Amino acid sequence: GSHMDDDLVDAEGNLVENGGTYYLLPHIWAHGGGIETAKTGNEPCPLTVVRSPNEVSKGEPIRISSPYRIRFIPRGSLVALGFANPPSCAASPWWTVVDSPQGPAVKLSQQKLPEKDILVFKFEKVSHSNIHVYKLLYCQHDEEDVKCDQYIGIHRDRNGNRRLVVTEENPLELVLLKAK
Amino acid sequence: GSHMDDDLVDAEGNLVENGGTYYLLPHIWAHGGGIETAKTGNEPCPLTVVRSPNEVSKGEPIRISSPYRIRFIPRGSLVALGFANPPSCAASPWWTVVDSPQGPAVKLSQQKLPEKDILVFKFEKVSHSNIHVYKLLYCQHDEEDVKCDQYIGIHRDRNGNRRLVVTEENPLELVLLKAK
Ligand SMILES: [Cl-]
Ligand SMILES: [Cl-]
Repeated sequence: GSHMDDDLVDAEGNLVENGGTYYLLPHIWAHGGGIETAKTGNEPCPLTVVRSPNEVSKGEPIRISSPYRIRFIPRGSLVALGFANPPSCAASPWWTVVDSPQGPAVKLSQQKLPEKDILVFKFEKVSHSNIHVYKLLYCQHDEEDVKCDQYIGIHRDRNGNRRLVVTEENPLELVLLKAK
Repeated sequence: GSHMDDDLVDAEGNLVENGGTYYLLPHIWAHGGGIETAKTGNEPCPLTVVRSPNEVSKGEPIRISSPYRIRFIPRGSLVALGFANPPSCAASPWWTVVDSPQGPAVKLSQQKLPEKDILVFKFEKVSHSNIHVYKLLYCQHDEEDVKCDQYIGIHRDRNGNRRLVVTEENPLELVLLKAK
């Protein structure tokens, strides 16, 4: 069963488009907003991917991209995630996971990255009727194959920056909203 | 060693207030939403305490009451738990653990319960970080010196209801969010 039911769908009931721009909206009980950036510690600019604490904000427009020449994004297929309008200090728009003092965290980079470093995300369906909710998987470089066994979660820090990090116990759930 | 945090702490890091309203929510977002009622079996009304399946819902406002003439709830203290807005058919807002073929379950009652029947709950703190997480125990005691080890957990029934029951499966690990 291939199924059209396998492609990602946005909050409006429309197929998620490769290269399209979307807002990533946490689907959990804690109030807040979409995903955006923030400057933490060292960083000379916002290189830390975080969930907005503001509730009226849908966060930053984000591109969901598959290198392959497909119009729609199938679940379980690898994708790169990035900001369509990243901080002037970021080399590229793409998110990447780097081990931080607090553990594997989602950040932007000041140096261009190879394909293998950005194609590390995958959306996993959470069963709901009428709506489409997903969990976000992270898949390190298991050499040549792929290996999605870790999820992305939120780790509130000292200042209250809701940082996106790799979590083994508490994954985020998200809905995708087409950024017009 | 002491340090106030030997009084129950809410989600916002502030001490829990006796007789105040709170939302009992899962530390793990994917587990669902807040606590509410459901009509199960031959119940003529919502007398079964359950966790909401909607991850985004905070559920029912719940009052945490200590039987003492105090303002803040001391850890290790017995508390009564009740819905501030209970179903009309309910004699009182207070939860009680009633035995049943499936085992002991958390229910509301159409008849008034004696203090000894509602003063049976205790919150047990599981460590980690700054956000306080607590397991929930059912304790039927009096004059000893032993750690109560009967926890309340989730058991999903044939119809999907996520019933709160005394069990070792799906132990509840809650955060207490102050309502308003
Ligand atoms: Cl959050
Ligand atoms: Cl839980």
